[PDB]
Amino acid sequence: VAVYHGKISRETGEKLLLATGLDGSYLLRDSESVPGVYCLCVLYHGYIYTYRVSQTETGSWSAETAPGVHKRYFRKIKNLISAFQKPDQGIVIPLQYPVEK
Amino acid sequence: VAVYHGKISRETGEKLLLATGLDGSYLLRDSESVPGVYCLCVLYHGYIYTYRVSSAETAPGVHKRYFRKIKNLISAFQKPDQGIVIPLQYPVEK
Amino acid sequence: VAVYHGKISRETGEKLLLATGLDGSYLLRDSESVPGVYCLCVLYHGYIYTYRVSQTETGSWSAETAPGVHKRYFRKIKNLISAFQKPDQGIVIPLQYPVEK
Amino acid sequence: VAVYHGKISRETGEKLLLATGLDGSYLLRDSESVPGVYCLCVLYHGYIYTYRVSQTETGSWSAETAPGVHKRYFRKIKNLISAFQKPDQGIVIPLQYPVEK
Repeated sequence: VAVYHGKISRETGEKLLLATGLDGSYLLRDSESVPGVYCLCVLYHGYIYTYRVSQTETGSWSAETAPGVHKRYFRKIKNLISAFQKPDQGIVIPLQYPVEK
Repeated sequence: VAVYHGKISRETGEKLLLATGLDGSYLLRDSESVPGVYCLCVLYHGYIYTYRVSSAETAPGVHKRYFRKIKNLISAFQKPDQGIVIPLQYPVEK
Repeated sequence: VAVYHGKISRETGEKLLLATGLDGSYLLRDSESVPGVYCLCVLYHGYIYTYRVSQTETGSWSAETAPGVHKRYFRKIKNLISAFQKPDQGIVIPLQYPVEK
Repeated sequence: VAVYHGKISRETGEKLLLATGLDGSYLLRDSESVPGVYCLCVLYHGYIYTYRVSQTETGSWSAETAPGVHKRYFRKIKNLISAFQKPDQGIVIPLQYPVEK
């Protein structure tokens, strides 16, 4: 996943996204608060929105958005990312500009 | 809930916890990412750990507990082995 | 100051000191009675002894101790704390075991 | 120097930088070739760039950069690292994202 950057902190990922200044800039990183979980981080109007991404026991991927709403599950994280490029998936703005480096 | 601080930002919350300088200091604040969700924020070894409360989202493999009252959730997380990095120890109330 | 723990109440700071069970354990906390003043709190024989610590208009620091004790002023609070690790300074026992976290 | 990681190998250092996937990610490690010399290691477009950093006869620090570059010397290694956060210092990309842990 070119947008996944392991071994970077929340602060680094936010500085990078903020530098882009583009709505829908995004990256994936490791959660610092919960080992084993990931954070899908999205810039919108100068603020970073962070959504927890995790795998089920059998390996399916989902993002936590509104509480208590049925999630969509994906075999592959790239398919999760693709789905969240569309509107009304539950994040503040669609994923549009991947931070790959 | 005495440790709940509404309206304040993540940065304000983190500064408050860092001002305590104690492992296990904690507060509750509003999520900036998901409206209507809260964040249970805990200081440990100089780092803030944030757990969404919305029940608390903790380490996978932990039996999720549910509480009628947030004050009873807070009390439960004052004990070990609840899925957060260190038990809740010192409330930041004001 | 590593022994300074802001934004915690008297009750919380005293419970923490008592948990250590060590004579000469100490911390510095915010006064809840007078904004801007601090409380140097020392455990001795199961009780907490509290001494007000404040900074003057000139930046100097001093502690209110036993009466009849010559009041000492310090440029820096860290130097006040070090001074009170020595014997015969007007507190119940010298500062010995800093509560730092 | 928070980006300094002693007692780690070239291999460990490079694996860690590559994992970040961010241009300008950097760390300082021990040279395995020359005891007491260091290596400033920087990720850029998928490649690790390694610049030797050493202290002189009389205690100043410098990095070996591109030929032709006017070599700067530093009393403090943190000031060396700050200078190399700017462009046109002789390395392939400025230092941007410190690997601190």
